[PDB]
Amino acid sequence: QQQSAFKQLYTELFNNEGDFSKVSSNLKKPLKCYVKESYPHFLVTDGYFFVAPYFTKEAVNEFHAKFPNVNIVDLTDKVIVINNWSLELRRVNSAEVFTSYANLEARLIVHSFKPNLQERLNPTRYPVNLFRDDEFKTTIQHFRHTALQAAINKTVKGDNLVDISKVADAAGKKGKVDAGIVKASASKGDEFSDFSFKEGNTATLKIADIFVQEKG
Amino acid sequence: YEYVELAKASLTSAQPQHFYAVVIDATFPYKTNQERYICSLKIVDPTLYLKQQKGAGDASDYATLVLYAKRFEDLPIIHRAGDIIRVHRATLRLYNGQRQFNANVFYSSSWALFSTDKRSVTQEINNQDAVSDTTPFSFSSKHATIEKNEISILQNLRKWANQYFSSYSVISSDMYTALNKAQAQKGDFDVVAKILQVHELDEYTNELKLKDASGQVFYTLSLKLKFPHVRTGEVVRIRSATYDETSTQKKVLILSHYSNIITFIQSSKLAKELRAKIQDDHSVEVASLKKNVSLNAVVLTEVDKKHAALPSTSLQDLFHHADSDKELQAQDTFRTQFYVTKIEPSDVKEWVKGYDRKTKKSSSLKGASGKGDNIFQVQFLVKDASTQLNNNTYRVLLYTQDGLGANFFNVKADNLHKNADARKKLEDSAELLTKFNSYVDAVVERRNGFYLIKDTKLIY
DNA sequence: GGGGTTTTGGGG
DNA sequence: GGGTTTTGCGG
DNA sequence: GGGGTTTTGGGG
Ligand SMILES: [Cl-]
Ligand code: NA
Ligand code: NA
Ligand code: NA
Ligand code: NA
Repeated sequence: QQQSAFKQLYTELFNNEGDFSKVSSNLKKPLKCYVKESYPHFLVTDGYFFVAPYFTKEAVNEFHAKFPNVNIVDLTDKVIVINNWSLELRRVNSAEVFTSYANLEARLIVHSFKPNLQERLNPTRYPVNLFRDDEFKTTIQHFRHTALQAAINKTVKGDNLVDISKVADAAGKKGKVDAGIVKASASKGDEFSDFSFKEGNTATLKIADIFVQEKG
Repeated sequence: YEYVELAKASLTSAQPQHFYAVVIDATFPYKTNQERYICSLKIVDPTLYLKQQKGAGDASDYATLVLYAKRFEDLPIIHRAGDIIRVHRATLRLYNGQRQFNANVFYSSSWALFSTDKRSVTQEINNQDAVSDTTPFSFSSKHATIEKNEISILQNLRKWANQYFSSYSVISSDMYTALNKAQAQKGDFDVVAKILQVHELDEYTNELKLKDASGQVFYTLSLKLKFPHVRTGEVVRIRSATYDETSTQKKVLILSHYSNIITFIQSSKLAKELRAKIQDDHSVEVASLKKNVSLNAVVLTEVDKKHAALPSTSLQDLFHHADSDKELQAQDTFRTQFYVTKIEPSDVKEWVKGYDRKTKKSSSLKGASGKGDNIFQVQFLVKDASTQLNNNTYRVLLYTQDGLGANFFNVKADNLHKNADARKKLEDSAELLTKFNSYVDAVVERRNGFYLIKDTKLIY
């Protein structure tokens, strides 16, 4: 039995080809989480791992209304409650976004979150980046491996085996190692991208724009 | 400069004191706030190294050293226990009953590390040599000076360190928790185990497979940059680790930015006994081959014993730099690790072909034995951590017509169209190789632009 | 007082 | 000091 | 000059 709500949610999403609908329903309940940081990076925890929530322009406008005396970028060390959320897979550049891995990321789309101001949460373990967890990195590697194996088995065909005479009886023969390089898929650039899941798309807000919106 | 022994250092003067000592434990240099870094270590010397033995149980007694600095680079990185450190201008005081030496490097204090063994960890990693036995392999500030009168001190303390580490455990049982009891700890704890395997998870992370004297196996991630000295078969002490409750598919240890992985000097009695006592374990692997999806990596092969002291080469270098790098060009034999994405020919029954040594041609055996000697002509399409993101798959061959890789499958070449026994064994192997988390550790030989597997055999 | 530096006698 | 940063995959 | 430190104004 998984204790980390975030890990179970994100794992199931990846193990279900980003199809958030196929993910367990008994998990789509409200999420009470402690805020570890609010700027420059807003990060929340579930008592085990920390993740970065993505607020829609509607989400922040709602929050601001119901709670005028409250600033989101100041929710550090405070606990919030996300009542309406969803999960979606997005292609990213893991070299820039640290809350990702292998150029992939599972995003927590926050539609409506209420700030349970001044609520002390039970003492837990120090929160760690979920995308740095062993098992989760492995789960993601399984995802890519599955997509890679399918793409390769479709792209590579005809058993184009290196002729045996090229390796045996080749004392006066010389070759270049790049001869063993084989394109894994019909991908465009130099990076593998032949995935099947449909990349989620939901206009979200950067944590910087909200900062200026509350203290330009 | 006058050097005082740990137990004789003044507790009242509160004046700057200097000393030489053996490091037996240390945290990694870590940041505490927007301006301070710290490194806490345990030190010993001929006057302080063991508790009052009678009811002490042979536990180790020690002094503590706390170095403060404003920059990470001004603190000592302790990779190996047993080495020596020289400190200048340290103030001593009693902290909860123990002699605590405090030194502010950001002000006037300084430290210097000396290799107790012939070479320092970094020097062993680069196969370098030591400048001299009186040369510090690292130190704080732009300058480190060693006087003639110090030589005898350093030389003597070195002799003492080896006698100490070879006679006592140094890291006694009270300084670490057994892996099979890790789940009972409230917070962090220390470990002393043998590294059974170093699996390259990604571009910057190693996944260490650990096993201690209790027989329990654990996995933990170890950044390549931070701990570049990790090695399979070696015994290490882990400073500050926690049991990961959120991992159900495998026992995992969590490390912090202050956690540290320390090896032992050659004369370590503890490390010596553990290297022999603790033996490889494949129980986890054997159990994974029964699962549809294993979250635990499985190295399906083992290279010939003679190639054990051979460094590995990634696919990135093997296929993208083997014709441009001055060094790679000089080598024809390499060792590497990878996972198989696809195997050709698709039909396993065609893995074995008839080969005519006079025409250098091979043919299918779907039409009787009139083709020639039976050989394996398998073409592996692989990938690894270094090439994990690119849109490529690389060709690795197993052409056994000349003997190379003839025992890879532990199945002598035969007509798979007729020998059901051989076919099934190879079909099962084909599934293990293409299964997620299955990897291959092998030695290859560069021939006419291709790499053929040799001196490598499956162990499952 | 004492470093490294230059400030080469004096701040906080 | 037996500890918790960003440099957020040495810190 | 400016740190850290305590010398709390002044060495070389
Ligand atoms: Cl060649
Ligand atoms: Na001065
Ligand atoms: Na001066
Ligand atoms: Na001064
Ligand atoms: Na002063």
